[PDB]
Amino acid sequence: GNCWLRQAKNGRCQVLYKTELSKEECCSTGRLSTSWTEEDVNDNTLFKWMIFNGGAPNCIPCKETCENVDCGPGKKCRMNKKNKPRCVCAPDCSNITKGPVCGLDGKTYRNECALLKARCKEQPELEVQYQGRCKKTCRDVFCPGSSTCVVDQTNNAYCVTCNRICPEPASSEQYLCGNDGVTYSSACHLRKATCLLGRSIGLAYEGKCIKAKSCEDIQCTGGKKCLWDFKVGRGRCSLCDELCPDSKSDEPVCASDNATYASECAMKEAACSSGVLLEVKHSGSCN
Amino acid sequence: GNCWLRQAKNGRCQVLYKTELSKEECCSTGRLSTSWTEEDVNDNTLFKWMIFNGGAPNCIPCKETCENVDCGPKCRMNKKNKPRCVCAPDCSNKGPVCGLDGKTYRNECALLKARCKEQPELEVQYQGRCKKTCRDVFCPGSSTCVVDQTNNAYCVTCNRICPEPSSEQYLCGNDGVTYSSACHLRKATCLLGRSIGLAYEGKCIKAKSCEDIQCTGGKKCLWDFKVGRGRCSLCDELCPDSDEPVCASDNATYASECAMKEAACSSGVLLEVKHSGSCN
Amino acid sequence: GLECDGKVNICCKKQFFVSFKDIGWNDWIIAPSGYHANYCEGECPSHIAGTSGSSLSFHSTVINHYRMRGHSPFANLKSCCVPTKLRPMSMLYYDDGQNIIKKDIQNMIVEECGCS
Amino acid sequence: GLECDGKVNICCKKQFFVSFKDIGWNDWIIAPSGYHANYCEGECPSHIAGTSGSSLSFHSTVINHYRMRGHSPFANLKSCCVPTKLRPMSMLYYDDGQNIIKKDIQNMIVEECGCS
Ligand SMILES: [Ir+3]
Ligand SMILES: [Ir+3]
Ligand SMILES: [Ir+3]
Ligand SMILES: [Ir+3]
Repeated sequence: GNCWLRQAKNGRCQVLYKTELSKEECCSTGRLSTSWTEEDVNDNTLFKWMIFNGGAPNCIPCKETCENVDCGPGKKCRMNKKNKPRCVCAPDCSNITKGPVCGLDGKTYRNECALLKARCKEQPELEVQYQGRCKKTCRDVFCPGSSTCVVDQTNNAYCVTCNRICPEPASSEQYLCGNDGVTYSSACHLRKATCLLGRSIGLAYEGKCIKAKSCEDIQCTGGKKCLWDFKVGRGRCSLCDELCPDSKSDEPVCASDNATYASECAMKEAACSSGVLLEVKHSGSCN
Repeated sequence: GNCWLRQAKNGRCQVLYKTELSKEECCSTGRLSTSWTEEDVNDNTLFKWMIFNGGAPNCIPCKETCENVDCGPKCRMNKKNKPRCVCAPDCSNKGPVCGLDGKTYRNECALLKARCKEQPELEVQYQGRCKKTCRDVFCPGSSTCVVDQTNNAYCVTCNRICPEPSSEQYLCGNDGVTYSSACHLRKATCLLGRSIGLAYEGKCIKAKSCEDIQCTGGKKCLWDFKVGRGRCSLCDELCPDSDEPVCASDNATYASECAMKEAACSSGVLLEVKHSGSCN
Repeated sequence: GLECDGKVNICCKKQFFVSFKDIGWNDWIIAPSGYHANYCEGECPSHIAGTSGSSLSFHSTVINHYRMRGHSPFANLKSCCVPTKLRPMSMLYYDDGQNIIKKDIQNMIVEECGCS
Repeated sequence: GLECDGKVNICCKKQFFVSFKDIGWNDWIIAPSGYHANYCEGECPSHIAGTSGSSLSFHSTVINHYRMRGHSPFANLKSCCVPTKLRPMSMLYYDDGQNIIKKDIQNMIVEECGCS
């Protein structure tokens, strides 16, 4: 006959393995969902069977019970609502019981085990980054070990480890100037300062920091244009090629100047065209 | 520079051809989308540029005007002057048509239009508003009007030449007629223009009950008290835990069309569907 | 999102018309009679894999970075030009019971190609 | 739906954990440190593709009928084992202005393999 890999919703056999075989020969391997099919058909039929019958008809599961169903650590066999063996997630809980916790995915888990559970079930990369509710600012976020606090464009804290070893340059072209007016030896150094501070500083322009009065004194590399901030007295090089494609999926913004812009993209057209820096203020519209 | 092949809603260059080129070299082949990047970058930059800028920055589109644009069989200067090759089939050369897709197209040309768009297979099966019964039909030429499960008139051609067959290639129609091959059943189904359906294999047996019918292939038998004949259908599917609940021929509301069959299967009585929703 | 229009030589989509008689489906498929299935063809350079923007791009660049260093598993692995986007199509046909059905079959048409 | 069990030796989903160090990406990628990207490897018979259940099954089958009947285009076509279903993953990296950014990068993880 034919032996199979799994049982689709239909209760059908998909994923064919062997040919001209017997039930038991197939049902020998202790694989949870492996099933057996009875009839020997022309392969074409098998095919049509997947257009028509959405799989292969008359699917005999090789496991109606849970014996020697090996799920692996963390997964156990929980008999069903219809009685089919389904390996559910069962990590080790009492070994690390402790208050709510913060996952590396930004979501808050009731406790650690609730997190581990969630790891096994759908995400292999989840871990606790810091204790307690995941918060927005780095204020009272006690990061563990050597990890440091840091936040992103949308202001989410994350405990992270900062590289503090950077090579001396051996070039004056690797030099960078930051929005903070500081001259950095490498992009390595700049990052190191970004991490240690816990907030984005931003690149102003490549080269040494020169003391500019207006965008006149600034040399932009990379087809970037100069945008100036008269409130802070500094310059910056930016890409100004974005297009701002139509969409009413446009969540307009209120810029540094308090002018409702159609979209962040449109905020930047503006700034670029006018040579004046526009960052985002609030969310919404400018009332 | 770097020659690229696409421009996005973004305005950035995606799809690299080869490096160390000149702008004019690139824009040589008269292709609409092709673009150019002057900066020469080979490293990971190109990669991150994907994540960061969603495409390479500073895309110089090769064609600013339709000037020099072979679409092969149309170029229209569109609104923001972004040359765009549009669909314009030979029309001139009547009747609100019914597309082979079951959709009513306003003009015959309206169709040709849609065809060039995304329906490479589209055609006109029959003229006039797409109907829901074979009642009115003037199937172009040879055709025979036919209808589907939800009733949509289709104009098709039927094979009449089926190789004269074996003792059991035979099949029993739900009309009660013994047919020689699937072909003859098909042939009869097409000619009739409606669905006949296979009852069971072999010759039509005159049965009083399903006990008198040998279903082949795991299938079971269901009695159509409606016609007083037997029918062999599959009875293994599983009605899963999105379900659009129904109303049966037994005048019992069943949760899934599937649940209807579990019952019909366990009762030995054919349950067909009356309406959508709940009985009442 | 690349059409083999000509001689580029890149993993591009090539038009292909599938007739249902050739295949022997001419009988259970009432209509249409055939369709443009298209297929993917082309050589898969690297500059093209991470630069193609296909669903298989990030992944293909990760693996390939391991191949430019020589990890063991990937030496014999070539990044093949295959479909990354497949659109479905409507067909009028006969089911197991020879009934007439108009259903939508998924992933019949190749809409995008990509190295991976 | 074929996760690579242990000598089934078919087109299957293999496991691999990428270390951003190894790739030289420890640099601009802040978190995480690595991930389970996995790869596709195995072989592509004519009886596993159509039965595979993947999004490629149908199309790969049509092409294959042609490959069997020896049609030149396909006579030389391969039928690789590639990812057919990929899922997104979040990343925290430095962009180009060196700003700390958190974004969902799509198709970073190979979820389902198939023939094609
Ligand atoms: Ir905000
Ligand atoms: Ir096309
Ligand atoms: Ir057949
Ligand atoms: Ir895994």
